[PDB]
Amino acid sequence: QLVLAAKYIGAGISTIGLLGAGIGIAIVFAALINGVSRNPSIKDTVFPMAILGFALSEATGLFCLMVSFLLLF
Amino acid sequence: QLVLAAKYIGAGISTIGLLGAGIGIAIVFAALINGVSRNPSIKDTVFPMAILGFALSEATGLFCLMVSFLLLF
Amino acid sequence: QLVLAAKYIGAGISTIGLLGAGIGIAIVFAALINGVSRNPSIKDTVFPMAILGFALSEATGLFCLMVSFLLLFG
Amino acid sequence: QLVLAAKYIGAGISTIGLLGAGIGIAIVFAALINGVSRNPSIKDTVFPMAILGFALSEATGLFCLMVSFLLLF
Amino acid sequence: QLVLAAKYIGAGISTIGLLGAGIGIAIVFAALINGVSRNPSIKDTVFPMAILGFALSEATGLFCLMVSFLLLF
Amino acid sequence: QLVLAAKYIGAGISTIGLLGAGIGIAIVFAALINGVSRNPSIKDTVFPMAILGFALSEATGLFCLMVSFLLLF
Amino acid sequence: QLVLAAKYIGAGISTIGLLGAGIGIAIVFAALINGVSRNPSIKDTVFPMAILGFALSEATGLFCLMVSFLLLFG
Amino acid sequence: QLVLAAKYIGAGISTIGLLGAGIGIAIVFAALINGVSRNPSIKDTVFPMAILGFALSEATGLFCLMVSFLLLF
Amino acid sequence: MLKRFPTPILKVYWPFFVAGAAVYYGMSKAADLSSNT
Amino acid sequence: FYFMNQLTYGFLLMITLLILFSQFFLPMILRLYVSRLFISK
Amino acid sequence: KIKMQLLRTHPNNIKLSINGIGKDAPTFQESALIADKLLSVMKAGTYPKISIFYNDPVSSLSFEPSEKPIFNAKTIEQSPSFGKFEIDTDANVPRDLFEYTLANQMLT
Amino acid sequence: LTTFSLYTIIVLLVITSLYTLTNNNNKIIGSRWLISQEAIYDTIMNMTKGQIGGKNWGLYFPMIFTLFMFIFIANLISMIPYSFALSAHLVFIISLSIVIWLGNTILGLYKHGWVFFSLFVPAGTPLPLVPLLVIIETLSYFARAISLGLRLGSNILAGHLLMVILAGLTFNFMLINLFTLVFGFVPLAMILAIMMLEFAIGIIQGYVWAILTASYLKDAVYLH
Amino acid sequence: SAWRKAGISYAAYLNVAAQAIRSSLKTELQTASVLNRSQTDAFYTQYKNGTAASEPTPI
Amino acid sequence: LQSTLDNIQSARPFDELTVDDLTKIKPEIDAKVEEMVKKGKWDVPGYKDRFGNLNVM
Amino acid sequence: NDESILLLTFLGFTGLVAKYLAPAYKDFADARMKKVSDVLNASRNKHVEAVK
Amino acid sequence: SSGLKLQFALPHETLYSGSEVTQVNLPAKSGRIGVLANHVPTVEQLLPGVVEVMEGSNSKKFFISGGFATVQPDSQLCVTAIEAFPLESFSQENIKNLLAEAKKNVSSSDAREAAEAAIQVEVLENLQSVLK
Repeated sequence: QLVLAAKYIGAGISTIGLLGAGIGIAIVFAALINGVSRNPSIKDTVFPMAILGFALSEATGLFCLMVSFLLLF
Repeated sequence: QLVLAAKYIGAGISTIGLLGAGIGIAIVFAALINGVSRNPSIKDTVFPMAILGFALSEATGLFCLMVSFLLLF
Repeated sequence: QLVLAAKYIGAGISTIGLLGAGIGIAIVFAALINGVSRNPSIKDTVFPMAILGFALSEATGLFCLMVSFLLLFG
Repeated sequence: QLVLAAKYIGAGISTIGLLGAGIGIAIVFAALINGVSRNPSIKDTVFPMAILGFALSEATGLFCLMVSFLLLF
Repeated sequence: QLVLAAKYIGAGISTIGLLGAGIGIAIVFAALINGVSRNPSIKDTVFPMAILGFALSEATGLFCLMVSFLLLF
Repeated sequence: QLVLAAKYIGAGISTIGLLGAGIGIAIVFAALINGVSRNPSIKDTVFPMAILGFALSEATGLFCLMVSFLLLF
Repeated sequence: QLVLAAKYIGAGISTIGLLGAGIGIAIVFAALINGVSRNPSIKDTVFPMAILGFALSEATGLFCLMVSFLLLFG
Repeated sequence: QLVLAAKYIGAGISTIGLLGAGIGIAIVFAALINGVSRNPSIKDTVFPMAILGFALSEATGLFCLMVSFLLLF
Repeated sequence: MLKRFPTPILKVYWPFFVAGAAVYYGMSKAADLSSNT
Repeated sequence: FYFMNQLTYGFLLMITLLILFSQFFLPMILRLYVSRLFISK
Repeated sequence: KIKMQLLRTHPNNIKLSINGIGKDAPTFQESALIADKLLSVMKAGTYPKISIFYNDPVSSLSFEPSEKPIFNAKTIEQSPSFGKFEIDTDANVPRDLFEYTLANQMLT
Repeated sequence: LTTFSLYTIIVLLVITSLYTLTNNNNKIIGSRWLISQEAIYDTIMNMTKGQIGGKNWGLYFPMIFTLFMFIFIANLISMIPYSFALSAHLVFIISLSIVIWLGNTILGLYKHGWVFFSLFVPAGTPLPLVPLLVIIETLSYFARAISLGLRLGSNILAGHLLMVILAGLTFNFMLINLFTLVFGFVPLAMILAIMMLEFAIGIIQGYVWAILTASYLKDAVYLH
Repeated sequence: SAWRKAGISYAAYLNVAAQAIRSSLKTELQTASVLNRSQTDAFYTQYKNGTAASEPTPI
Repeated sequence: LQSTLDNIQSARPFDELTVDDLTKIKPEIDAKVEEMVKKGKWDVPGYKDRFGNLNVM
Repeated sequence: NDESILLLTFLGFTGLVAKYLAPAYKDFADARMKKVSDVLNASRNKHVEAVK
Repeated sequence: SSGLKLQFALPHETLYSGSEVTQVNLPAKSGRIGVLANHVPTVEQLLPGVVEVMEGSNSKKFFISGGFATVQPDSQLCVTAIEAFPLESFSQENIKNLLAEAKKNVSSSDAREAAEAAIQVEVLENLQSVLK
């Protein structure tokens, strides 16, 4: 009985990496917003890099979800 | 019995990841305010490019919601 | 019987999920106030954005506490 | 006998949410202080708005404390 | 059966640092974005350095998940 | 049948400590990025300081992972 | 037996304290880099003591690691 | 075993407290460094204050290590 | 419309292809040895 | 189990795309851009 | 003399009519007050560009009212090579740089 | 027959057609549909010559224009009612990750060769400190595979299989109940959000895969 | 100090500071041009569209 | 000049001329285009100096 | 059912795209079309002037 | 060029012109600008403080009531102040205590006048403070 619930507990514990990834992604968005306000013109030269970083974080964020799923199913 | 309530506890544990969505959802507004003060002009373009991130921010808790639900129903 | 203990403990553990909505609104108010001091001409624009940021941010804390309440009463 | 022990432990853990409010009202008042120092005059519209932010922030710790008290009894 | 349960428990414990890895990496991307919005000429001297740093920041979290990996199989 | 179980649990739990180094290498990278943006010529002088910081930062996570795996093996 | 098991579990768990070491290393290295950017002629000015500050933060992590080392030892 | 089990587990739990000092002392050192760089005159009026601040930060970490020192014995 | 221009990937993309062949061989071996399935 | 069923069966397209697009796909845009450059001169 | 010449062409152009500036040596406070009044009259800071048709006495009289540009509040922060010298969001450098550039140019 | 062949058949039928059929008659004017390639290829070349700048730009830029689209197309099966990007297994990223890393080590070993020991230390940390720097350079090289391997893969897999959880849980959002009204109809609105999330994540992840490949390749193709 | 809210301009603030700093000094430092710095006879009469130089108030 | 203009004032099919037919009209277009991509460089000096590259939108 | 909710959501997502992404892609295609058209027309009328 | 050059040329009488120095620490608007050598490209409006211009010789201290010190990339500190001050004439007791207080009479004027003179309210305190 405990062996089965062990996977559920392990997934619940491993599934807590979402918050930091969310914080970082919001940080990237905030810096993009700040660069847009301070530097309205050059915003295009960074918006591509902005999405590059946003994904560079959200991919690991979803990787946490996947690693939880590997114990979830 | 011995696994279902453990799944409930795992759902609660996965729910504790909502802090990332919470912190980010207002860090985005903080960036918007900083833009408005520093660049009242660029804030108009920023709001379209900041509201989306705020919505994109909520996905962090959305993963929390899904994980809890799979562990709570 | 242990289901009650597990539900209470899970609700207590999930009772850490609203911390992000806590300090989040703090940072939001912080930037709004610092900017309002930086420019009073943006004070009107901040509040129509501050309210939306605060409510939307606290919505996640409400969802996490609803997850606990389902494990608290439901 | 286990139910009361669990209620006590869960009440202790649910008290952790006071940290967020303590930091958060602090951040709001800190911004009020910084803005007053940088712009003395706007304190008139800030300190009231600072109280409003305190209400929107410390309410989180209030909700956590109320839930913990409900669980403890 | 306890050993497998505990392997699951441990694999649930390693995957929390991925939050911090995402936070750090996305912060690095954020800083590159802001610095570029500051000095557009600084792109050549900046982007390689941050691509070197943030990739390692996310790699730390991936290797932390590697801790959960081995106990998972 | 617990010493193996507890070794697995502790080995899994040890992965949290590398989060500091993982975020911190990116923090140092961000500061170097901003410094080059303000002063590109400081990149050459800070790269020695960059090595100094990276070595004193990543070692904590490296030894953390090594010790985590060693108690399991 | 069980006592050694809990010794192993605690040795694993205490290793989470390396996060503070990492963040302190970040703070020292990053702010030293920034100070070098702002006043490039401050690199030699601060190298004698800033490296010592990094060593102090690192020795704090050393004190964090020594407990686990004795845990594997005695 | 349970007595030594707790005298080891709680010892490890107290042991991670050195993180607070590792951050606190580094923060004061970094702050003095940046102050000296952005104020060369401030080094002479802050260096003894810098050492005093390093002491003022490491006190919490010494407190943390103290409990493990007592717990082990 | 469609042509076949002289695209040099034989002496340009030879190294990656060789590495990929070694990887496929290692995968075949692990299909019998490391994974034993 | 099912390992030697999509490994090569999937990477076949990866191996072939090098000869496929390079003489096929990018050739179209390259020739079009070069010709438009010719009109530009 | 410049006041009379400026009043001659366009009545809707002269926004100020101050006399007796050439009372003596160029004084720092008098020039600074003239600028501060100019920086306060009709949002001359909002004037996107302003050309100083000013004398350029080479040695004795090799001059005319030569025209030069002024770096304003918008043109100071976002200059293409303004990425070199950095500004602070809180310090509000651009406005002060515009005002002080007007001050130094006017006094000189 | 075999299901894997049918899975790869979509790629085998789309790769040639989207350029040999979407264009009208291979005309230089750039059709309204052909505006898609007319915008995509130029941005691709921008990064290709950019990130791989130098004489190494022309070494494998066509390889980049090739390798970028394979994963993006393979993951395009995410929004179907029975969607499957490589039958929920997709061992393909394993093929493209470690082999490409070994190809980078070969570009350091076939072209750069014995100078391969002169790249892991970007700036300093000489013999008194080289091993510590190499200890993280090795981790970076090792994990660059996993950064482009399964990363876009995990993103795609989750963004697609979240629909399974959505159906299994909220089958009864409104089907047979008194809760069919405005009370619970908001829960069923997460499916389209998941679709938008998967759609953006897949394209962004393919672009990021290409960028990470270029970043790894130029690091071992230009030793500092 | 209070140049931010309701003054004239940065030049006005620094010039009043100059006047006070000179007042924080005796005749052994204040040269003659400091007198014109204090005695400003520039008479400011902002004109108008209809050439309305209202009043030549000393600057 | 007169004949070329007569072959210009109405004989410049700028919309519906075959793209590869440019290499037919320009004998070196085919050779150079094969030559341009052949050595390995996929870029030309200002191949789009008067055109746009564009992002996804 | 297992393959029902996604089936119903496919048309919803397609309509959502048609709401903005269809006209957006139309505008993006038309802008580049007119830009290239002017770029070729100027070259044509300038070669005509060069012959002149 | 090695060292650090200062251009302290106020609209009254130019004091320094590109002379070498070891420190020019001054009270900036956002803080205390202790630019010793080289500095970095950043120019700040200044607050009434002390500019102890540390030349190759001793650091002359002069309580300066404002300016902007342009830190040009050539280690040139263009300090276009508004006032000049000695290391000895900028140091006095009675002139720094009664003048500001007598000026507090001017503060009895209307609102805009008081808003202007609020700067003078604390102007003289800075000189007596930095005189040492």
